[PDB]
This record gives sequence, C-alpha cells and structure tokens, in this order.
Amino acid sequence: SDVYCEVCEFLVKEVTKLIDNNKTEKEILDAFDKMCSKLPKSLSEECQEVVDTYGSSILSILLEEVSPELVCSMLHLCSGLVPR
Repeated sequence: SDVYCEVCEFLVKEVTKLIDNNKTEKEILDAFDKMCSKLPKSLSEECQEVVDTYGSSILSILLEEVSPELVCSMLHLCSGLVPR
C-alpha cells in the first residue's frame, strides 16, 4: 500500500540532490534546437512555444517550486485504485 511511494521518494529525492544543478539550462534550450528541430512544422511551433513556457521552470520547478516527494504525488504513482 506504500512500497513505490517510498522507492519513488528515495530515488526522486536522491536524483534531485545530483539533478539539483548538475545540468544547466544552456544544453537544454539548445537541445530543443536539436530534437525539436526535426519535429513537423505544426508541432515544431507548439514545441518551441511551450519550451518558452517549459524551459526555465520545468528544470527549476521539480527542484524548488516543488519537492521531490510531491512529484511522486503529481505523477500519481501511488495509485491504490484505478485513476478516476
């Protein structure tokens, strides 16, 4: 009833300790200029538009604006029943 909740808190928290700031946002926003480079045109505009919306936060959000344990909740991995 709480096996993955702990494993998801010990790993998502330990990884955070290293993910905390091991990779900056320079190789990220650039990566998008690479993977989101072959994306079709339509979804390449929504993939670069969202990046601006998911670039400095997405990387700085799971880290501080949020705690590693909460993520396990947002992810809903402790699903005891079938999600409604």
